[PDB]
Amino acid sequence: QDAIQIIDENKHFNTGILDYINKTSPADVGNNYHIISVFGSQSTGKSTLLNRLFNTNFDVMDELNRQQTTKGIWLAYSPVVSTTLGHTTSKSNILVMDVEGTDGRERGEDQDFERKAALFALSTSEVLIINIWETQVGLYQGANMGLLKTVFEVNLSLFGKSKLETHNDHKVLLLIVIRDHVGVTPVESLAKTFTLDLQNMWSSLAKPAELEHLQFADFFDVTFHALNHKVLQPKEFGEGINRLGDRLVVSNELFKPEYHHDVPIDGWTMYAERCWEQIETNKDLDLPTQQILVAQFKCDEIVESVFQEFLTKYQHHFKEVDAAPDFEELGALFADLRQDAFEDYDASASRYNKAVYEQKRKKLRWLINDKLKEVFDVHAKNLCNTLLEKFEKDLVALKGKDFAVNVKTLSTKLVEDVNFQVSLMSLQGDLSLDEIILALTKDIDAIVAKQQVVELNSIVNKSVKKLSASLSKSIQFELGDPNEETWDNVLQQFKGVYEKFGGDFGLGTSSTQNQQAIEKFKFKSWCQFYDVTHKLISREKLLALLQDRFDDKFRYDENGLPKLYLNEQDLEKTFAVAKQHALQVLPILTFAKLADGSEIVPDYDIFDSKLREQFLDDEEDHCFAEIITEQEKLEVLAKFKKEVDAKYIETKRSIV
Amino acid sequence: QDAIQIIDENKHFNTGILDYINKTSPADVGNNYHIISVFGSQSTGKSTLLNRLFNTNFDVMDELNRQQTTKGIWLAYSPVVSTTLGHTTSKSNILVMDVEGTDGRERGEDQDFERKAALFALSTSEVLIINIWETQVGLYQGANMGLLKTVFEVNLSLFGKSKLETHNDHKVLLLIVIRDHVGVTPVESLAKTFTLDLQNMWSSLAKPAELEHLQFADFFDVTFHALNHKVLQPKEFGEGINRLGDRLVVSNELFKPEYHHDVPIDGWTMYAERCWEQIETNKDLDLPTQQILVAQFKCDEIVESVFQEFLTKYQHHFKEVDAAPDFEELGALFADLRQDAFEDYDASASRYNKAVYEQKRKKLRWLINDKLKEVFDVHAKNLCNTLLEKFEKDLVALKGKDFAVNVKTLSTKLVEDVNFQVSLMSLQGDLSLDEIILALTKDIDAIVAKQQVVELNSIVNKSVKKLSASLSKSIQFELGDPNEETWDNVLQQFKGVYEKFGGDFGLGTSSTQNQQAIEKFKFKSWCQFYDVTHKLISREKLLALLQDRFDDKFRYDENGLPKLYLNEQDLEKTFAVAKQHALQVLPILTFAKLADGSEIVPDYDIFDSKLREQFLDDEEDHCFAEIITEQEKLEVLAKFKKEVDAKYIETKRSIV
Ligand SMILES: Nc1nc2c(ncn2[C@@H]2O[C@H](COP(=O)(O)OP(=O)(O)NP(=O)(O)O)[C@@H](O)[C@H]2O)c(=O)[nH]1
Ligand SMILES: Nc1nc2c(ncn2[C@@H]2O[C@H](COP(=O)(O)OP(=O)(O)NP(=O)(O)O)[C@@H](O)[C@H]2O)c(=O)[nH]1
Ligand SMILES: [Mg+2]
Ligand SMILES: [Mg+2]
Repeated sequence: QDAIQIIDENKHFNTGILDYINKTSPADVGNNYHIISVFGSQSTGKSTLLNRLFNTNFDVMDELNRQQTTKGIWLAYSPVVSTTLGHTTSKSNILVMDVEGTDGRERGEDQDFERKAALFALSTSEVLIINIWETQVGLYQGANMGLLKTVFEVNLSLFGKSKLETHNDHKVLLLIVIRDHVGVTPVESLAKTFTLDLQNMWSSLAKPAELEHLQFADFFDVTFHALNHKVLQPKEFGEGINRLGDRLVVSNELFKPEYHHDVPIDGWTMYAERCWEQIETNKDLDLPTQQILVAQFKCDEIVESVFQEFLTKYQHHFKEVDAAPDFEELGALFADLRQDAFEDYDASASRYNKAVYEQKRKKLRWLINDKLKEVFDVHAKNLCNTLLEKFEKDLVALKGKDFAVNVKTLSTKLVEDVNFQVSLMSLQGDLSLDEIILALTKDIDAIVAKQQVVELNSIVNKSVKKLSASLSKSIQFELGDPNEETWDNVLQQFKGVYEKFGGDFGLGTSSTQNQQAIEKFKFKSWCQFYDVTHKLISREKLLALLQDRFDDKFRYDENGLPKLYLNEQDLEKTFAVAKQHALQVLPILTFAKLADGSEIVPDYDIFDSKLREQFLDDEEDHCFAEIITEQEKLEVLAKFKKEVDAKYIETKRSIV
Repeated sequence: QDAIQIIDENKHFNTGILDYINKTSPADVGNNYHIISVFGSQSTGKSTLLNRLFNTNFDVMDELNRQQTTKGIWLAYSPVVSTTLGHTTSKSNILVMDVEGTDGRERGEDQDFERKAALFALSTSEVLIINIWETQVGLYQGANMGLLKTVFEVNLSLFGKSKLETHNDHKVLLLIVIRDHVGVTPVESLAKTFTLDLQNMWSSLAKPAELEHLQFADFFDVTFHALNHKVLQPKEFGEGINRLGDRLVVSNELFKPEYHHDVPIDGWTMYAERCWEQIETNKDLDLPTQQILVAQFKCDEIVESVFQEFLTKYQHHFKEVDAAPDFEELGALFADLRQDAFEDYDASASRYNKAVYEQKRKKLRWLINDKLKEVFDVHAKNLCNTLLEKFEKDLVALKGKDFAVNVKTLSTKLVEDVNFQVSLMSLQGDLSLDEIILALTKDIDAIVAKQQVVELNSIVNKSVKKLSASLSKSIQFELGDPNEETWDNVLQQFKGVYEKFGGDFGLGTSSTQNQQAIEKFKFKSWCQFYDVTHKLISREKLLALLQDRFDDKFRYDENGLPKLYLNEQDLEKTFAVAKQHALQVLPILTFAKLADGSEIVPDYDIFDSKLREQFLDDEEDHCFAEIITEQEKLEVLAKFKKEVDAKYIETKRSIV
């Protein structure tokens, strides 16, 4: 017949509870019992009253030292209820829970466990006695109104939902008993106060909106019972209790079915543990206490001040973007700014909790790093764009001079360059270079790519100038001796240097495109080839072509000698030599051919402007090798004679 | 003989205090008085005890309703001190201050004014009575230990410094009187508790480091006096008081000189007001109360959770940089992310204070804007670089085609382009474009500047090709008739087109440099001029120059006829015609001149490589107009005859 702690100081809900309850009462407890408990400030004579109203045996404080006595929560079976008729047994089994008192000492700061044990009780009991001293009544934290708001609050947030399902719910009785009541002030007056206090507490709690409509009466009954001074009025104490004894068993006005959640005790013993789990570790209840709470707000106050003492002192160094930047001047002046602030902050918050102080210092640190990274980022990008120009120039300055072997060194040295120059400002690596260096590389590789296409096309364009050169030249040089083997010693160079285009670049491959450097090149050659022809040999240069050959015999002789004539027989003999010596190369070059009497074709369908501007036409195809149209063709031999026979009989004047 | 409120409820320190004090005591108060005051929880019978120990007339609560009675702070002059000898006058004037009680109701939440009035008292009084009920003793906020820590704390922070200057300081008496003391528990036991409580309170307060060494005893004396129940033990109440009456006047063990800060009352009446100002509005004291404090931490808890429910849900959409970006896909998916979070946060904190809830919602907003601006900034820059390439190409594609009139439209349309394309993502302008658009312009103006120099130099380079052209041509065309007026019809074009260089550009000025486009140009002409000469006319082309003229008579006749000879007289007559018809242009062109027989000079000191590569030499200056050196000069007339007289008598073979 000793009690047990359902829950011990350090929160362990108890196993043998169900067991225990049954081993006390010889009867079978069914849906036949009540659950009653006590709440209040430490040493208000709670255990005392449970021992005296029911007839339990909890421990009470011996009056030698005013100290905490109940620890955790306890449960006992009431043998009998003290009443005016003396001792009385009851119908139902009355199970009583004695809670450790709220407040004072020992646990003076951390109201963790008092918020919790209170709520357990509030949540598990049909009747809750709120045991206050009459003198605490008009008080706030004296009346405990602060640990109340909360419990009732987390109560509603946590179990308020279970309603509207209609029982036989937890309506619960708030049976608020005033202690050491002298009598001067009528309990009815005390009652009006503490209910108003309870009503007030109610409009105050935070309420999930489904229940924003819910009132305190909906969840809760209140009633009051005053006791006289136990020490100075011992008789009128005992009678006051008795009177309360009668209240709950005799009158039977106190327990009602609304509070009994209506299932057998094993049910309750499980329902408690469930509520206990949900309670023991709640978020809403999980709270650091004041010192901390208040050291948070205090340090946040100091930050905004020290930081606003930082801002407009930076609106001043940096409202103007520095004209003459130095990265040692900057980085150092950064440190200084941030030094100033720390000490000032530290001269105001090294008082408070270290951890909070510390946490709120790092908050300050990074508030200012971020205002410094704006500035640093500006000059970081200015430096880069500048440095990047040089570099681009640098690449251009070198002009095909072993590209990739110069991409390596210069690009390397630039990245290195910034990573040194900037890091002088990174405040100890506080400010990062990672994203800058990254954005550099990207801008680097952007350049080479665009300068690579320029070195790629310059290489082609200057490969088509040591080709239109030795090409358009050995067109003529061979032509001082019209041969079977003209084109034999012409394409055997037109293709002796046509091939050595690829592999010589030195740049960096763009390998498929390194490959496509050629199919512009070869298309271009196959287009200058035709352009040399249609320019080197046309109507005009054609009419001329006669005398070029015509006159190295028609008027010179033997060993480079001007031809000395004899009879009209040595004059009328070296004239028909010319009537063919005017026509004897043309068969080699009427439509330009090879050495095998077959037509020359272009590698591409060209005159078509749909293949044209991939590299920058009549009926059949204004033929490729058609140097001269069939009509301008003999518009040369409509003037073969006009001037050549103007020289045979027209210079027959001499022999005269 | 009524009291006055030195300070009223709403903090107004009182003017007529000094006045008042003197009008009570008929004697002159000098350094002859004490200042005594009371502190404690509401309705602990404080005013009652001041009325009874001194013999004042403060108001007391009528016992009908338990409510607040003292408002603000009051001061009265004690007529006499109740003692065991009855009523007793004292030597010094005893001035008593009655404070409104701490806690409960009315002002239930805001402990602003109770922190303050307490401190005033703590700071201004030689003796402070801490009036607690015996039952509050082992309590915490019951014993008021919470408003204590603070006051003592802000006390030390605010006046602790004034020490070490050695007086006659404010040591102050903590005269702590226990009320309704039944007797069961020995006051000496109660005393040990509440001093330990006071000592504890002391190690707890935040202490500026100069005073980190300071103890509670250094600043403070404590002593205790218990009173019996006033209502139930009226006699033993009165005797208890008396006993205390004796304590302070008779025994005279209670006031001591250490507490009296030792200056005339007018001094005190000023010293109070000073302390009052410093107190009335203190930062350290300025505190919002719990509800708020606790709604701050609660919402911060929710942020980190809703935000960490945001982060790694973004580590997931954006760990990969999107391959196929769409700015409507993005901006919308941004909104969504931020929508999710708000509602979740709002489903957890719409409970708490709006303002805090609201403030901590904007904190959440911008926490996520900043994680979204990273992403947005990436795609913002990708889009730009791309768009910028096209643009650069675009500029190149146009090639001198009315530059500035095309800078206008394209640049305009690009800026517009991004400002539309990006703004689709700016979440309602939440994310700013200001810095992007700015960085665009800079990159735009960087391009034109670099492409302007390319159009500037291409213009020059292609202005020096319609010059080396019609120039190097009308060198010869004139030369088919060597004249007095050769150079008259040569520079009158060499300078007929030399001038029309500037004003035709169309680009955009770079006006001083638009001007400097020319001084490359004119230096280049003054360098191709010499290069045409030293190439068009040199040792080789020279040897040749003879026959060019030599053969249009030495062998042709009259009307383009090959010269029919007669006697050796018509053969030995048109030979000396050539001995000068080989030399008759040279006087026009030995050193190349004008029409006035004076030397031609270059506009610049040229062969010098120190003026050279601003645009890309013997003894005197390897003379400018020195087409041929004095030695190669007649190395032409060491071969004038070698071949020309090889044709006069060498082709005397014919007439044979
Ligand atoms: N003046 C007075 N004293 C009382 C009254 N009731 C009990 N006491 C005494 O006050 C002390 C309180 O002991 P107890 O009843 O154990 O207090 P409690 O509420 O259990 N506090 P806790 O368990 O939190 O430590 C006891 O010594 C008891 O004798 C009362 O109504 N008036
Ligand atoms: N039981 C008890 N009652 C007391 C005692 N002293 C005074 N009272 C009664 O308690 C009530 C307190 O009134 P008062 O003395 O004005 O209280 P107070 O400390 O001025 N509070 P406040 O001024 O803050 O409103 C009075 O009605 C008085 O009769 C005491 O020692 N024990
Ligand atoms: Mg107990
Ligand atoms: Mg009062």
